[PDB]
Amino acid sequence: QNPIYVNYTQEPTDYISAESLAAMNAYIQANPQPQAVQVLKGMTTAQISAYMVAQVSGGLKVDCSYCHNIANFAQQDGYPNAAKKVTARKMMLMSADLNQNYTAKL
Amino acid sequence: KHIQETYVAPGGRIADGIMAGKSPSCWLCHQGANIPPGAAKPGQVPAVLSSTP
Ligand code: HEC
Ligand code: HEC
Repeated sequence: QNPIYVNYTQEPTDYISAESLAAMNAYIQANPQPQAVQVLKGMTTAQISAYMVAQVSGGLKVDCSYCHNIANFAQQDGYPNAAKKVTARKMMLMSADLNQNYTAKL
Repeated sequence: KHIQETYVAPGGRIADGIMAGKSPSCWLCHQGANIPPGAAKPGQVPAVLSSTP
């Protein structure tokens, strides 16, 4: 009876460390608005973080450091996990297209 | 078919796709059910990535 998914759940979030959560809260406090977003528009930092806890990193069951740099969430390159972030952005655009012009016909 | 032609092997070459050349199937989303268990209920996906816009 998850309020997001039909028959799926992510709730036992043992895959997210405590330092990741502390960094998330600190970044939310220090930045009310997102600093560098190209796909997710019309959302605050808190909403983006909630999305990245529930559906991103909760649909793959990975940690916040799989794609990001914990020190600075707005950083784009300089760490060995930037290609993952690029692929994730492309997969967001693909999902938008897929449910925008193919499941809207049902 | 669109997923195969656009994101798996765009232009006929696997190297340009965002997947490791893994073609989709009906079972990939529907894991034995008529509605995929990982499908999001209406109003739960960021509006920019939904069917409404
Ligand atoms: C790879 C699947 C990721 C995981 C794991 C996490 N995030 Fe993420 N994040 C990802 C991408 C591709 C983007 C860019 C979105 C865009 O439109 O360009 C982001 C962005 C954020 C942001 C926004 C910060 C900013 O733009 O300045 C935040 C605050 C954020 N992500 C938080 C966050 C947290 C807390 C995570 C662990 C639960 C996490 N992300 C994981 C991809 C991925
Ligand atoms: C993930 C990208 C999927 C792929 C691959 C396939 N389907 Fe699917 N299907 C998907 C969603 C998100 C939904 C629900 C959308 C909605 O608005 O209801 C569906 C639904 C169906 C249905 C309807 C089931 C019903 O009870 O009415 C059918 C008959 C269906 N899908 C068929 C189908 C076939 C034959 C596929 C392989 C060629 C296939 N789907 C793949 C998501 C995804």
